[PDB]
Amino acid sequence: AASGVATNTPTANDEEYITPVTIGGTTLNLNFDTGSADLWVFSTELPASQQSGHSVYNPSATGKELSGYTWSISYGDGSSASGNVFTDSVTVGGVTAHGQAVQAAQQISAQFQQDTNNDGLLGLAFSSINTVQPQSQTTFFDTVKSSLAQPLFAVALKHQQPGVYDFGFIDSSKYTGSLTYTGVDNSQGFWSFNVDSYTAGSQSGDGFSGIADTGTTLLLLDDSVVSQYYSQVSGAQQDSNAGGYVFDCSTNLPDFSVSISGYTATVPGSLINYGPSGDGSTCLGGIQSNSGIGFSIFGDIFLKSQYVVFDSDGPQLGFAPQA
Amino acid sequence: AASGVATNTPTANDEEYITPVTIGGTTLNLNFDTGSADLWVFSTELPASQQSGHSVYNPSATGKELSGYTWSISYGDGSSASGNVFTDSVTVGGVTAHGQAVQAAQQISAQFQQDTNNDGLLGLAFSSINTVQPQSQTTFFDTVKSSLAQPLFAVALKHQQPGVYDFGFIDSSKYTGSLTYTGVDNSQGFWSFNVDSYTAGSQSGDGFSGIADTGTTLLLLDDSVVSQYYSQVSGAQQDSNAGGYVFDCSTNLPDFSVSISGYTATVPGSLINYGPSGDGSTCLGGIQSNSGIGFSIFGDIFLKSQYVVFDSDGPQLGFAPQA
Ligand SMILES: COC(=O)[C@H](Cc1ccccc1)OP(=O)([O-])[C@@H]1Cc2ccc3cccc(c3c2)CC(=O)N[C@@H](C(C)C)C(=O)N1
Ligand SMILES: COC(=O)[C@H](Cc1ccccc1)OP(=O)([O-])[C@@H]1Cc2ccc3cccc(c3c2)CC(=O)N[C@@H](C(C)C)C(=O)N1
Ligand SMILES: *[C@H]1O[C@H](CO)[C@@H](O)[C@H](O)[C@@H]1O
Ligand SMILES: *[C@H]1O[C@H](CO)[C@@H](O)[C@H](O)[C@@H]1O
Ligand SMILES: *[C@H]1O[C@H](CO)[C@@H](O)[C@H](O)[C@@H]1O
Ligand SMILES: *[C@H]1O[C@H](CO)[C@@H](O)[C@H](O)[C@@H]1O
Repeated sequence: AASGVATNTPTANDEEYITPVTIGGTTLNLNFDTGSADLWVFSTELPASQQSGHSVYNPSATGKELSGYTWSISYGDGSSASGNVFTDSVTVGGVTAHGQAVQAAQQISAQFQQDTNNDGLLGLAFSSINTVQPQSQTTFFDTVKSSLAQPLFAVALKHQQPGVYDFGFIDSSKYTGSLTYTGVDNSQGFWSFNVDSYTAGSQSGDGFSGIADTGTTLLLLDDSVVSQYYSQVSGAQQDSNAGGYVFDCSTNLPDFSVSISGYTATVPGSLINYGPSGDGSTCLGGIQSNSGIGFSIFGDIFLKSQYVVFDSDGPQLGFAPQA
Repeated sequence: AASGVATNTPTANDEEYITPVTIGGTTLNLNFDTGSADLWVFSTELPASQQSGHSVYNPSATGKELSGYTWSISYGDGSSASGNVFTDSVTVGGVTAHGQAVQAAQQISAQFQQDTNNDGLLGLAFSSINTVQPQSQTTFFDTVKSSLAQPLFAVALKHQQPGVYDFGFIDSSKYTGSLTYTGVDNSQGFWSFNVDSYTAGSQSGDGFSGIADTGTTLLLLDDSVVSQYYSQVSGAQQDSNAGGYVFDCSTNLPDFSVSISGYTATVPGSLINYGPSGDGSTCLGGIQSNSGIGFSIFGDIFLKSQYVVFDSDGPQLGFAPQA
């Protein structure tokens, strides 16, 4: 049976985490995203000017084209990308998926062009939400899942240090104590789970649902919860240039936690100071608005505090404090 | 319980069929498409120049916005469209879906801009393939299905005459004899069914699968089957300007049939003469290539010969010769 450890590395301020992936023999630095079921890459089909500053997939040499197939993704921030599809060999952490669908980019919007830190995204959400037309494809994980020793992956994202994606086994040295599991609702293709309550500093409130999403930088919560959190942060104010609420970098931030199946997942206030806001001399808050969507996005700020097991058996998520 | 009859009308040469749909009180002429799960419309969010020659949805007056939601579709011909989403009242054949998701167009490609015959598409495929992000929406049919007298719809497309979409009941006067049912595989979100064999004129061959797709003008089959068909048509030759194989308009075309669960669905040769090719003095063939996709597209050319029941119970498709 297979397993492997793929090492991830955060970019500045942990805006994203990149992990190398060898496709048809070329290694690309991809953003692993548990909130997406697409594996899309910068490719030789983009205009040459858009290829600059990236490693790019060249399908002509090794890929098998799925003639007539397309893909396209659109985000609420206004970003988008689209293209065609080839199958190829895709290796992550020493685990190879043969015949894996690779969505080659033909078009990408400004946000993607501007980020030279990654060459695309590798999706780890459920395959039911893969965007390939006319017949959807399986994610890297779903492709290799039955070959793994256990049909799961796990992740340790860290603050300014390398982390791991463990495929096919659990590394118990990556957390303190025992894992606590909770059921996953995959009906929207996400690793969605329920929280029974939250505590934002001095205030506690009702539970809600959310999704474990490595592809989102911050922890996105309902506006009401965000307001209660920042009401406790002296001088906090919104700055749309920065991304939301910002505050003096020396501020002592409250912790934020959620109760999941009896386990308290605590994000220490230190991890809620994302870093320099990039708009003068303030720091950006790790907690921000989910913009009214009615469910929470447990992005990197939250994940940095935990080791999280994504188990297809259930399916279910396991959590414990990161060690 | 509800039911209703929506009348469809073919454009020139039956290139598509349009059916009126009232959205937030504005009536738009939509292309009903059993091969899509999206209900997308030209809207006031398009550039004004792109709105010309169309009726357009104005969400400001009646729609409820799903903030942060997007949609985007990409086709193998290179067409595409994308936008945002609102829920609104959508009435088809006197049957109203309250709170139906309406995908307002913000961007549309040339093929859509150029066709002033429709104001968008109303999808009737399974909701599992709806493209709305971050949470997919239900089609008009899935929205109203449990309110209907029976959870099915049926369609009679005709050559140069008005036809119907029957919602919630079967009109037995629309076909000869009794319906024959066959099981549907909805795993790719399509009304996919199996054929046991086909007969292209003087040649018969092995079975295959395909999808009942009102949104495709022609009958698309494997290249091998297309070649065998046209090998029997004197003077047939491909013309990429026209869309594929063309031939003298007076040619006597062979029939084409498929065996489905013991019922023979025959498309008479008369219906295989699509019409003027629009490239000099030849006519376009109703049968063309599926471009290597490995499954057949039972588009309008085929559907014009049958009455077809799309029954969610099973699910299953019923067929009989159109009356
Ligand atoms: C449809 O599912 C998504 O798009 C999934 C899950 C989701 C669902 C709803 C709300 C938010 C997230 O997002 P994702 O694939 O992880 C998606 C990945 C992604 C795509 C383009 C981006 C462009 C600029 C910046 C970021 C991007 C991230 C950083 C960022 O965290 N952006 C968030 C937004 C929400 C601040 C984001 O769009 N993240
Ligand atoms: C993902 O599902 C589709 O796109 C579904 C089903 C499908 C699947 C695979 C092959 C063909 C069809 O197609 P549809 O929604 O019915 C889709 C609807 C559609 C969309 C844009 C179009 C632009 C120009 C011309 C047509 C269009 C039809 C006429 C035409 O028949 N076009 C075919 C091609 C195939 C000749 C077509 O793209 N049709
Ligand atoms: C992950 O687990 C597999 C199977 O148990 C090992 O073979 C592999 O080397 C790694 O430790
Ligand atoms: C990626 O790199 C890390 C850190 O060197 C290793 O621990 C991991 O196994 C993988 O090689
Ligand atoms: C369709 O069927 C319904 C329910 O049987 C009728 O009420 C309707 O008027 C139409 O004939
Ligand atoms: C659409 O129009 C047809 C033809 O007039 C009717 O038969 C149908 O019931 C609907 O009104």
